[PDB]
Amino acid sequence: APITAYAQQTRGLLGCIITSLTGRDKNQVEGEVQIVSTATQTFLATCINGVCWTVYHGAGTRTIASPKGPVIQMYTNVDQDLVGWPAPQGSRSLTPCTCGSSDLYLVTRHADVIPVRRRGDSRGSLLSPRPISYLKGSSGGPLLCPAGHAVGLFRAAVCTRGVAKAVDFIPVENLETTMRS
Amino acid sequence: KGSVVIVGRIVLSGKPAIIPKK
Ligand SMILES: *[B]([O])([O])[C]([C][C]1[C][C][C]1)[N]C(=O)[C]1[C]2[C]([C]N1C(=O)[C]([N]C(=O)[N][C]([C]N([C])S([C])(=O)=O)C([C])([C])[C])C([C])([C])[C])C2([C])[C]
Ligand SMILES: [Zn+2]
Repeated sequence: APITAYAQQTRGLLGCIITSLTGRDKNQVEGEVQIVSTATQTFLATCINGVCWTVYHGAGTRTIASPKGPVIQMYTNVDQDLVGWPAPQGSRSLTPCTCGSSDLYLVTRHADVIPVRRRGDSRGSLLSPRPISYLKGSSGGPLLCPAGHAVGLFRAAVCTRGVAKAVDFIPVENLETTMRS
Repeated sequence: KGSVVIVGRIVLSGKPAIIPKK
C-alpha cells in the first residue's frame, strides 16, 4: 500500500507552555509520530516497538508530559543523538525494517513523505532537493521503507546554498544498541 | 527544565477514504 500521512495540531502555544511546566498532559494520543515541542523548539518523535524515540539534540534530557505527570526517559544516548520514553498510551508503534531496502521515504512534520535513496548506513540522498526550510522541525521523524517499516530517524540535513540534497539519519540498529546500553 | 509536550500528531495508518458529508 502507498505510504500516506496526515497531521493534526492538538495544542497551542499557551497550552503547550503550561503543559510543559506542569508536566501533565491529559490530551488523547493517536498516531505513530508525535509532533513534539519544548519552549525552545518543535520536532518529532516516532514510536517504534512500544518506545517513543526522538532526537537528543531536541529533547536534551527532558521528561515527557503525560496524564500522570512527567515521564523520565527510558533511553538516552548523547553520542547517537537519541532519547526514548515509553510510548504514550494511545500512540501506535512502527516496527523495524527487516527487508533491508535502499529506497526510503522521509515523513516530515507537515505529513509529507519524500523519497530518499540510501547511500551510507546513516546517509540518504533526496531524489528531489528541497530548501532546508521544508525539512525544518522534522528531526526525530521516520525514514520508512516501501513496506512502512522504520529504517531510521531523521536528524540533520546535508545542505548547500540553503538546499537539502541529502539527509543524515539514525538507523534503527542504533536504537537496539542504545536499549542494550 | 520543562517537559517535552505533544503538540500534534502524524498518522501513517490512514487509508484512502471517501470524505463524508455532514
Ligand atoms: B530537527 O528538526 O531539529 C533538525 C532538522 C533540520 C533539517 C533542516 C533543519 N535538525 C537539525 O537542525 C540538525 C541538528 C543540528 C544541525 N542540524 C542540521 O540539520 C544542519 N546540518 C548539518 O549540520 N549537516 C552536517 C553537514 N554539514 C556541516 S552541512 C554541509 O551544513 O550539511 C551533517 C550531515 C554532518 C550533520 C543544518 C545546517 C541546520 C541543516 C544537528 C545536531 C546536526
Ligand atoms: Zn522493510
